[PDB]
Amino acid sequence: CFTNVYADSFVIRGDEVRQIAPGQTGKIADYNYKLPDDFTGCVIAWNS
Amino acid sequence: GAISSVLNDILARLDKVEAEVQIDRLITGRLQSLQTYVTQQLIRAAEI
Repeated sequence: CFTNVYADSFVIRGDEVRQIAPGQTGKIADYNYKLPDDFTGCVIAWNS
Repeated sequence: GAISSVLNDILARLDKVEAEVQIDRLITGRLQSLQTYVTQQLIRAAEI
C-alpha cells in the first residue's frame, strides 16, 4: 500500500529513455524531468 | 579497494550515485581505522 501514487508522464527519443533511472545525470534527467539518487518509484515505457 | 584517498579527484570525475560505490569505501576503511585506535586505546588504558 502507498501513502500516494504520483505518476509523471512525457514522450522522449529512445536514446534518452535510459535517463529515466535513479540519480541519472545528463541533459533530460538534469533539466527536463528528474529522479533523485533514492527514487522510490518505477519507470514504465514502450516504443510509441 | 577504491581509487583515491584524497577526496576531490573522485568528485571531479564521477556522478552523485557511483559516488555511493567510491566514497563509502574510504569512509568504511577510515571508520575501521578509528575503531582500531579506539579499541586499542581502550585496551591500552587498562594497562595504565
